[PDB]
Amino acid sequence: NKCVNFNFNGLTGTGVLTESNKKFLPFQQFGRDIDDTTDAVRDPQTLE
Amino acid sequence: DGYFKIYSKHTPINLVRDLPQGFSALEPLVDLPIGINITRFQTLLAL
Ligand SMILES: *[C@@H]1O[C@H](CO)[C@@H](O)[C@H](O)[C@H]1NC(C)=O
Repeated sequence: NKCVNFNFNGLTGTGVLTESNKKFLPFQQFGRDIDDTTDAVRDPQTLE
Repeated sequence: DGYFKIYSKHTPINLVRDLPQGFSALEPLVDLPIGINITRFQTLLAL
C-alpha cells in the first residue's frame, strides 16, 4: 500500500505492492498484464 | 532445453469407444532435467 522498488528473483521495478485476489494455479509464478508487463507475482518465501 | 516436461489432466468421464469430444487444459505436473536424446518410446500395461 506504499510505492516501493519491488524485486523478486531479479525483477527490479517501481510500484505500489498490494495483496492480490488472483487465483494463480499451483505451478504459477509471474502474472503478466494484457500489456505483457508484469502485474502480479508469487512471493518466493511465502505462499501469496 | 534438456528438460523432459510432462503436462497432464484428469477428468472423470462416461464413454465406451471414443476420445472425449471437447476441450481441456493440461497443467505441467513435472519438468525433469534429463538432457538425453530420445527417438522412440513404449507404454506399460498390467497383466
Ligand atoms: C539422436 O539419435 C539419432 C539416431 O542415432 C540421431 O540421428 C540424432 O541426431 C540424435 N539426436 C541429436 C540431438 O543429435
